[PDB]
Amino acid sequence: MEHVAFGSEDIENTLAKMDDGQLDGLAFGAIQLDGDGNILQYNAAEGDITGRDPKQVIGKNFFKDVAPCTDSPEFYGKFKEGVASGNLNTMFEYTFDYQMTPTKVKVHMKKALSGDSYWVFVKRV
Ligand SMILES: *C(=O)/C=C/c1ccc(O)cc1
Repeated sequence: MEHVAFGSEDIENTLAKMDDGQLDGLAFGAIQLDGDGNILQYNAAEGDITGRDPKQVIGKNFFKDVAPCTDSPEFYGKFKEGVASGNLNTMFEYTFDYQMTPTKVKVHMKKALSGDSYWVFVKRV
């Protein structure tokens, strides 16, 4: 594995510029989105939680295409407010339920260190 804990205070420094292969070594799901919600990175742990194939979802829009159940004030709303402000660091539980067995997760969205990039970290609860 890669030795990084969900919710660590400096997680954006540790994961910075991690390539796809190292991201697959994390204990929790990790998605990287651009400012519009398009998927830039998506690791194996997340695919194990949600059933999505990490290589097929890259390039899709998370909120419009892959995860409509997050198209809501409580998830996408928080994401888009953080993007617009250039600051994002929010943790909350949520239920993923689009075309899947409803799965309760803890979500941590945090602005990446690099440019037009935002992390969505996920673990089961
Ligand atoms: C609800 O539509 C959520 C769907 C979803 C969440 C997270 C993923 O990695 C994939 C699909």
